[PDB]
Amino acid sequence: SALHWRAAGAATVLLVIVLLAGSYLAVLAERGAPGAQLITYPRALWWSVETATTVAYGDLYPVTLWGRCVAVVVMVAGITSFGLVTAALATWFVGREQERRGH
Amino acid sequence: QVQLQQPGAELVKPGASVKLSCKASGYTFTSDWIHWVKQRPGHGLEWIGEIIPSYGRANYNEKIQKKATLTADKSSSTAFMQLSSLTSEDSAVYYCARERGDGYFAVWGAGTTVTVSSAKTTPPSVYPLAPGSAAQTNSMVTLGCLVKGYFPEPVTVTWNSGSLSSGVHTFPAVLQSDLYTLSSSVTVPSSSWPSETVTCNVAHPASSTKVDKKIVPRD
Amino acid sequence: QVQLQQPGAELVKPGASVKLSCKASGYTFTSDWIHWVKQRPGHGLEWIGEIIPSYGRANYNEKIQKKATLTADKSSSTAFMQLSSLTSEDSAVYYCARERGDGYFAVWGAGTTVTVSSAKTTPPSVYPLAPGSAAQTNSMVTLGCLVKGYFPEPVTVTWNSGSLSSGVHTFPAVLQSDLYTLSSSVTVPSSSWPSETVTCNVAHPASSTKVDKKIVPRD
Amino acid sequence: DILLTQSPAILSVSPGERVSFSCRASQSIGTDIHWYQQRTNGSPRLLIKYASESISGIPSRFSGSGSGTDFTLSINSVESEDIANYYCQQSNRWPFTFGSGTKLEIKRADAAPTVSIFPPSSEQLTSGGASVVCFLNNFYPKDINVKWKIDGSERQNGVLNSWTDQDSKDSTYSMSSTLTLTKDEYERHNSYTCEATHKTSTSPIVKSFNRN
Ligand SMILES: CCCCCCCCCO
Ligand code: NA
Repeated sequence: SALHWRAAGAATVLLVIVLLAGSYLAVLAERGAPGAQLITYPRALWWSVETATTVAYGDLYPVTLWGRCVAVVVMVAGITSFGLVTAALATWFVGREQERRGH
Repeated sequence: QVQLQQPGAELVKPGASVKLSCKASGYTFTSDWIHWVKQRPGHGLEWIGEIIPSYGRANYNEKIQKKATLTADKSSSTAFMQLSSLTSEDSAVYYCARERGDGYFAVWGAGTTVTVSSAKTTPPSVYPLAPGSAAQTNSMVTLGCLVKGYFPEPVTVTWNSGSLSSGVHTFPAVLQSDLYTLSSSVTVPSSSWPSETVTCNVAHPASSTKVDKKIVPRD
Repeated sequence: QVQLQQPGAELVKPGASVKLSCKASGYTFTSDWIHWVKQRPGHGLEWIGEIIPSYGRANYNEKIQKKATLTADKSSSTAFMQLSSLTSEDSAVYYCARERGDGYFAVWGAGTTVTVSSAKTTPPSVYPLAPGSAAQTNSMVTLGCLVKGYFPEPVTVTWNSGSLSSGVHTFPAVLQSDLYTLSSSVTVPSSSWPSETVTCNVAHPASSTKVDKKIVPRD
Repeated sequence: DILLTQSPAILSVSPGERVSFSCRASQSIGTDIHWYQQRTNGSPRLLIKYASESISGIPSRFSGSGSGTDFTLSINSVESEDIANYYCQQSNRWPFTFGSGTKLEIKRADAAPTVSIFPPSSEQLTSGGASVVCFLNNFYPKDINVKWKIDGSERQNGVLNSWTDQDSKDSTYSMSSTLTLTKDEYERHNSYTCEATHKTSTSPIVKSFNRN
């Protein structure tokens, strides 16, 4: 239970929560905007995963201001969570290499 | 159990307003949306609007003149549609429907017939229709009931409190002098009447009345 | 070697069912899909469905009434299509085809002619067609064989066990009194017959029969 | 906003045949189309979701196909209970929209009407009115004519007619003809006659009663 692994776990949990809330809130923001496609929850959940991973195929996206604000929160949550996982991996590798050198 | 409960009818004077209700049962989810759909007699389905009760936000069909205002009471799982300053163009059946946030209307209410008119609510007179003494019968006999002089639509006619369904027609009402009239026809094996009783049940929701009439032979 | 092997014919009574088979050879890959295609006489190609044998999952044409069920036996590299409760609308040639998961049908089976009928399987009578004694000849002579009174389709007619292919026509069968009849015609250099033999081979798969008839002059 | 074109607006088919309703979207909408059945005086009922997915409790004769802009609802072996209006509806873009509906009609064998005439009720007479009611029931085709006679002479005033839509139970039609008079006018005559002319017979079907 080192700090970086704990923060990775917390980040994963928070990211899942952000995906669920982002899905629900994107549907709430986008309904009422003619032409909007991000308007049912299953595909909104798929879109939130797309957005958080940055693997944005372009099949779905928000057209409203509040839908795009929701999108930005999902983007930042995903990108920073994955950066935090990378940082935790770096810390683990650094510690293990320090032990391997006997420092 | 019936998932969405709506009143049968509402009579509204031209210019007045009315609040329709839709009480929901069954599974209730935060992702639930309640929709309202207008159907003019002999016409198609027209989407009016939607509301998400767990958040209270409502969206409306932009293509039509906005006459509705949607609200919801989460404590009684009931959604309301306030229709405001109505004309005769607003006379229609209004359905509510529940959508689980996945785009299709899984279940619909029975619909509220809204009539916009200055005429007065009138309950029906219900008369029996039994054959005269010279009519001959075959394997079947035809009986009926005459529902006369009511306003507004609709009436619901059942036979033997709903147990008798095979062999029933109910004719469309005709309108004359601000009063509707229709008849309902029922056919049973001739051997079975009058030994087995036959009664028509006529519900007029706008008058909150429900009357029975036993069909007995002219004897 | 022939990559996909199908039986020539199947006779099915109206309402009954039949299991068609397609035994595959050649290269076999986990990405292989086996497809089934229906062709009604004189009509186009209609996709029925597909199965991936290495996983057993099957998909079906949604636009048509589902009459097929696809299975596969990996131990014998054989795919099966169960057609169920057939009518005459199901009489057709059914092809199987192999697709390497890249979208095109690289190879096709020869097709199973399925006939839906209550009539009885009947093998053909095969009669020779040699010229009468007053017919004159030129550089060529025309001979034939008459394949009469069989059911159902098809028959395969070859000449000299397939070695004689130039100069052959086989006419479409005609159907009368629940029996088919056709003839096949072959033309050879007049100098070469009867010194070089000429035999027709008539295969009727629905009867599992194959008969020969040598064409000898009326001498 | 997505326009859903359902054409033809009426489909006529013989019993036991396969029927296909067409729904065309003004733009590509994947498989986000749903199909509903509405019988006369009934609520719409979901039949098919997401273009092809079955709904529990819906007969297996109903199927759906298509994607993009072109969608088809199909019934294998239509029967009388399938008589109804059929609507498609899209959920791909806001707002949800509906097609204009296709009516299913069944071409059944010809049937002569069953005619019944009914004198006014005691109850109605005590109120000063009298309606004489005639039913022309379970006939096919829908074209029919009714003619009233009082004491042998044709009557045209005070007659109100009403036809049912095609019957969801036997594909027939039915019609009511109601002659309404004062009880005064009713009691000044003796013989009342309802006469039905239908394609099933050159002679009319006649039913009468005498107030005596
Ligand atoms: C950042 C989260 C905003 C929530 C969006 C609610 C939608 C309001 C629509 O008017
Ligand atoms: Na990226």
